[PDB]
Amino acid sequence: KKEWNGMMGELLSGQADMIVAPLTINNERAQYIEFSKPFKYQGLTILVKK
Amino acid sequence: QKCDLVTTGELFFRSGFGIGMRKDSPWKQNVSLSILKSHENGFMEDLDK
Amino acid sequence: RDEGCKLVTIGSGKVFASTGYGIAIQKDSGWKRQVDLAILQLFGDGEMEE
Amino acid sequence: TDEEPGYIKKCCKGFCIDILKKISKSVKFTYDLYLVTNGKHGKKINGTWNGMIGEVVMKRAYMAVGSLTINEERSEVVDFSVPFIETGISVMVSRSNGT
Ligand SMILES: *[C@@H]1O[C@H](CO)[C@@H](O[C@@H]2O[C@H](CO)[C@@H](O[C@H]3O[C@H](CO)[C@@H](O)[C@H](O)[C@@H]3O)[C@H](O)[C@H]2NC(C)=O)[C@H](O)[C@H]1NC(C)=O
Ligand SMILES: *[C@@H]1O[C@H](CO)[C@@H](O)[C@H](O)[C@H]1NC(C)=O
Repeated sequence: KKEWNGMMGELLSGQADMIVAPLTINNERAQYIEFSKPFKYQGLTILVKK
Repeated sequence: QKCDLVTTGELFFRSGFGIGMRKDSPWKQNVSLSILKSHENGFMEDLDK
Repeated sequence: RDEGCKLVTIGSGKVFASTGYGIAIQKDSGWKRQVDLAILQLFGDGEMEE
Repeated sequence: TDEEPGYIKKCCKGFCIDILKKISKSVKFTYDLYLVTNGKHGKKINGTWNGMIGEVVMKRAYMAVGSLTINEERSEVVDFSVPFIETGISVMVSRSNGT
């Protein structure tokens, strides 16, 4: 069974109404949710100790 | 903040955040309109500052 | 594409009044969902970056 | 205007055309692609739109491609998908030699 957890796991169950959090827009999530227009653009990067 | 940890790497997976919410609920268009309005008038800039 | 690349951008993308370039669709057509998922898929697969 | 509105078959090459080709392959839909005589992305001329927005609003063209921003004025009459590249107002500087 393709089950979900986390913010989306509790949202598709209807427990919540709106996820306000740094949630990343992508295809897999958008199947079972909808996303507002992006409010902060970003990329993926690395940290290393200086 | 810490200044002893440094970021690196070119920005791959250039994407954006977004408040996710159920398909059938009606705030979606109004939410997007308000977010765009906040982007236009610099309120998001005040939040970033 | 400067003839000598003697100039520079800012913050590598830390932008004021951030916005995006997108596609324009008719008012609430049935295509909007499909193109949204298609664009998110091409983002996920990684063709865009190249 | 009585004779044929010039159908000059040119060839198109660019980023947005590639986006269009990829989405067409993924969705399997063909396209009569054409260019508008306005030459603008579209602004409200006395309550009337032009270019991309003018053609989409009047539905002479189903969708509009190119470097089109997403703003609240445009979203009044059309709808935008998730933006694919990030733009906005930005700063351009000249390089400075070392010290
Ligand atoms: C999203 O925002 C819309 C803002 O335009 C809003 O539409 C507006 O809704 C109000 C009230 O729902 C309407 O005001 C009406 O108020 C009384 C009783 O409701 C009526 O008797 C009046 O005649 C008046 O019409 C606005 O007219 C209406 N404006 C527009 C342009 O639609 C939506 O309700 C909002 N929707 C959500 C889900 O937030
Ligand atoms: C800065 O350095 C480059 C290095 O070739 C040099 O050509 C240029 O003349 C320098 N700038 C000035 C103002 O001399």
